[PDB]
Amino acid sequence: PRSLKKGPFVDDHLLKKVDVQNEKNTKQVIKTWSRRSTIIPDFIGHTFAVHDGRKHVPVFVTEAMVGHKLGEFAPTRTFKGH
Amino acid sequence: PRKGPAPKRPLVNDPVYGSQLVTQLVNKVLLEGKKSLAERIVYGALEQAREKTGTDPVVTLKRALDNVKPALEVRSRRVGGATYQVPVEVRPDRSTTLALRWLVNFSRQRREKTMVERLANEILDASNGLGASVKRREDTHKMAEANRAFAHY
Amino acid sequence: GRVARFEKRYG
Amino acid sequence: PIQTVGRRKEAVVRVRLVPGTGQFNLDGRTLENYFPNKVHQQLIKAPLVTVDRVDQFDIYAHLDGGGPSGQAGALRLAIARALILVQPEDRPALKKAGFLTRDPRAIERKKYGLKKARKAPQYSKR
Amino acid sequence: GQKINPHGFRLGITTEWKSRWYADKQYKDYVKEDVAIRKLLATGLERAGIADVEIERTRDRVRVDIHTARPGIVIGRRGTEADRIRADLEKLTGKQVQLNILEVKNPESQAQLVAQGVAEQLSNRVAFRRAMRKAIQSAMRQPNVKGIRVQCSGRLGGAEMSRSEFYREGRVPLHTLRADIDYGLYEAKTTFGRIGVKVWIYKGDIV
Amino acid sequence: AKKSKIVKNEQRRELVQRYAERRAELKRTIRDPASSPERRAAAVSALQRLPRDSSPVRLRNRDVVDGRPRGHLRKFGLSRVRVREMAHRGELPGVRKASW
Amino acid sequence: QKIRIRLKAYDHEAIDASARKIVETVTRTGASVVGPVPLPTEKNVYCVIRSPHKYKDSREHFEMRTHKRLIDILDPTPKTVDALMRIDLPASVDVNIQ
RNA sequence: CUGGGUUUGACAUGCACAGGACGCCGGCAGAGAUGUCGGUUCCCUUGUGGCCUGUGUGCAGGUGGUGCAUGGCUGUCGUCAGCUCGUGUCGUGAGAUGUUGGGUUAAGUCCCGCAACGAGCGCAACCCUUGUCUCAUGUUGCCAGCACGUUAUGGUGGGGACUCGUGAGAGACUGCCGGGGUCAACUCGGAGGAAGGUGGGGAUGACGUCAAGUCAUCAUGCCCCUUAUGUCCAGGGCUUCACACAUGCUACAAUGGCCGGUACAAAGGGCUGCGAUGCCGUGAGGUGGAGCGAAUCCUUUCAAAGCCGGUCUCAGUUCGGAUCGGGGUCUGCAACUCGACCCCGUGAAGUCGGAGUCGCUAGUAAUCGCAGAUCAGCAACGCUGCGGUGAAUACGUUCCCG
Repeated sequence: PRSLKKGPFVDDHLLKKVDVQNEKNTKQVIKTWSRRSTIIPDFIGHTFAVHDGRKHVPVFVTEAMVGHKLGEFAPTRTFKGH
Repeated sequence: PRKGPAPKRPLVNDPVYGSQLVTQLVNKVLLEGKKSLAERIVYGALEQAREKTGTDPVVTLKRALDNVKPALEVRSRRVGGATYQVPVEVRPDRSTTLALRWLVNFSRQRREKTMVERLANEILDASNGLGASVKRREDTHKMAEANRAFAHY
Repeated sequence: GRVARFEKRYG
Repeated sequence: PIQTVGRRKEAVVRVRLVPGTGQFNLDGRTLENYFPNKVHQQLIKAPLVTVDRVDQFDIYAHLDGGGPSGQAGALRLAIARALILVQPEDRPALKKAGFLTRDPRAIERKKYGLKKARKAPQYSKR
Repeated sequence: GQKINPHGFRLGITTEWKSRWYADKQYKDYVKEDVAIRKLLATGLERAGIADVEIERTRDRVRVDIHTARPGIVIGRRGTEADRIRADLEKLTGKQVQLNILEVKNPESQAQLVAQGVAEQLSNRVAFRRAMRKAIQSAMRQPNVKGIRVQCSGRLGGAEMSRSEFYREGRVPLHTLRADIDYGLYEAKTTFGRIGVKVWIYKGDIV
Repeated sequence: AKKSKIVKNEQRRELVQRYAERRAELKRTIRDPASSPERRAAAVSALQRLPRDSSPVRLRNRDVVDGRPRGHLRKFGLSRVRVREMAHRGELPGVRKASW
Repeated sequence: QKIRIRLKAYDHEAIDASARKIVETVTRTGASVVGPVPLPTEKNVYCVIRSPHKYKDSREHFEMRTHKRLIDILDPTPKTVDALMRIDLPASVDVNIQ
């Protein structure tokens, strides 16, 4: 994992998006492409349409998934069996 | 070996026993080039044998070698498009080699918790004629005898 | 709670 | 004084021989602190034994390169050379023992396509 | 892959390096500018036979020596060719670049020129047997030539099937290190593809 | 390889010299000492705003003429295929075949 | 005060020629020299694959060899130094003056 | 691959019309490409040149197809000894002879014969390294004899003696002796020598074969795309997993595991790189920066196997380390997919492996560590080198393979 001195990494795009989203206390679906951004306690209510490679899948954050990255909840490869 | 025999390596006499046979033995027990460990094992086994019996270790080692040295062996021979187990006489050097190899291996599969102890017990029983190497010589002689009909070619 | 662990790590 | 060298597969030994007792000084350490292996000691002293001049030469040696076995071999060659320099008329005794021959056995060069100098990669026909 | 390049076989023994300079930090950019110079000279001049190009460098000044069989073609009587090459070599970031145009003494004893001539004849209309025979005879007529082998391969004569043909005369000891083998390779442009011509010339040995 | 990709590699190099020289290096100096106040400074966020092409991590050592992206040698800046051909022709000073 | 002269070149003959020429000029100017002290040869080895595609087992080895010579003089009279900046040498050999 | 842009295009050069700006520097929007806004504005010299704009126009551009259209490069039979030519002779001719026969050799190597006489490419030699010695040679390398040293040592003044480094040379040529030999090749043994019979290992690969491989290093004939199969960007993929095959590493332990002490290498790398002393962490590491373009400094003064001592006592164990939980470090814009490493915990299969099969003849196999290239980091247990310790066996060509 990332070193603690550098601190958590969040892209500026969705960071600004969530600051303007939470300043009026309503959470609309936020369409993002940055699967590398970690989850901050500022995301607890917001629903993210994280990219997958083909489409954007809705991700609703909770308390538990803080500290993970948005990409962990958008599975890329699809496998059903042989 | 298509163009003729190859020269033999003249290995040196051992310093602390002065015998060719102990150097042959240490080279037989040698693994991965750790020569010092092999020498320690052989010297420890010889000293254990000397302590148990109370006499020189080289004489009992020679007695064990003579007890496990074979004289007749069987090799597969293809004469006239047919293969059979033909008893063949063994040269002295090959007999010493076979005896040493048998001793080292059968000591390797003993159950004395340490290779020095296993080797010492094996050489002692070979001196007294009870080792598994002695047994192996018995079966090889038996097999050579049982195929004597094929010795004519 | 995971949020507490974040506060420990970064604060 | 007299000084010779012995070389054995990347081991170089410089020897300085003086007519004192049988004291072995190997870079400030004795033949026991150095070379704690009886076979190595016998390999060292064999030229003295065949020349029967044991315990009548103080020996000072410089050791560098190789491992203990190569150092011992180079030291033996150096002692044989020093003896041939001190008493020339013992040459047949040493030469017929072979102690006057440098051993030209070196690490064979590694070859491309092979794991070792001669070991070849496993090849599967199937 | 059968035979290694004859020049590289004797690089430290008989033949010599064509680029002479020393660089430690600036080896890479020196190499870059050298290959740029070489490709520029190869593209710009094709009429006069460019047998060899040497590059020498020393700090700011760069010395480039080239050997051609028709020096008058590549040189400007008023320096016009010299002016053009000088200016576009300055543009190669060569700082001060100076040129020593030279001429080869025996064009028919030089492998690169022989291959160039054979390929040029091959390109327009000439049957390959004629070209090889003519080159071999012309080279053997020279005094120092002790043996020449000419080999060209490809769609010879515009055929659908590629072929390899070669003729030799005299001695060409490729395995002998001291023997100096002059090697020349140059590709013929034909309407049906590309034809490669290799020439080996043997002129005694250097000890 | 491809002319566009040969060119794009150079464009990255001129971008690197323009940006990574001081902009993408002072931010790293800010982040190094824990004593330095990085968190409010947003030196991380400011350095994210910079183009990705500023970062040398996006560079690729290609063959200086050929454009070959693999089998590269830093001493010559040349592919293994080209080094073999020019060394054989005696073009790289002080280079020859080996024996030992 | 003495100054070191360092010579580095890929060709042994050229570096030897440069060394003897430098010794000749410095002894012309009336200086004491230490002589061309040899130094270990630097060897840089590269291994490459012959074929453009596959055929990994066939490799070719190249080296780059650098020869080093050391020149040390004494009594640096200005005439010797001025002669030192006024020596022409092959482009192969470089000179380091310290 | 998905989606978002763009078309004389991401990049060249030429023909035209308009120009003084191109270009940067910041703001905003966007995932970014990009778009927009604010500030700065060419030198010639009167004909226009450099920059781009659009408008264009030739055109660029394809890792698009065909290695059965090709060049170049390479593997392979095989480092096997073979493959040919001129003239002559024989034959209606395809062809033969030379090149077959006896001997000999690693060898179409050589000798003797011979309707053949010669020649060429191959064989061998010339090249590199390694093993011995001589001359030259003393720094950053040695230190034997002298002095200063303080423990910290060639550390320091000094010295060529001995190593060593790198230049030149000598030295192995069946040279000599004895015996077989057609008195011929060749062969056996002996002396001298560091080395004896191409000393060891490299580089070197004949005519050709296999339409072998490579239009994805490159180049290239022909065909095809050209508002796209060109081109820019973000994200994803190349890492998917019921299986099969192949090459390796780690083990299944006592010839061993763990702990403590302790001894010996070679080769190589280092400038926006190596990075020491010191300090802080338990440890990756953090801070700091001495000295080093380096026989000088750093890679520790360099190793591990080794030796000595203690413990474990034959157990799925103090073996084995997979897998998994938690916590960190570093590189990088960023370690989710998908990095390496460190700490605590977890402790799987595995008890020496069927049919069958592989490598290796001596400093070799086996085993131990070190280094380099690529490289911000690494999937490296891979590859290319270096040294340490160092065996067994070859009766002999009936069988297997070429």
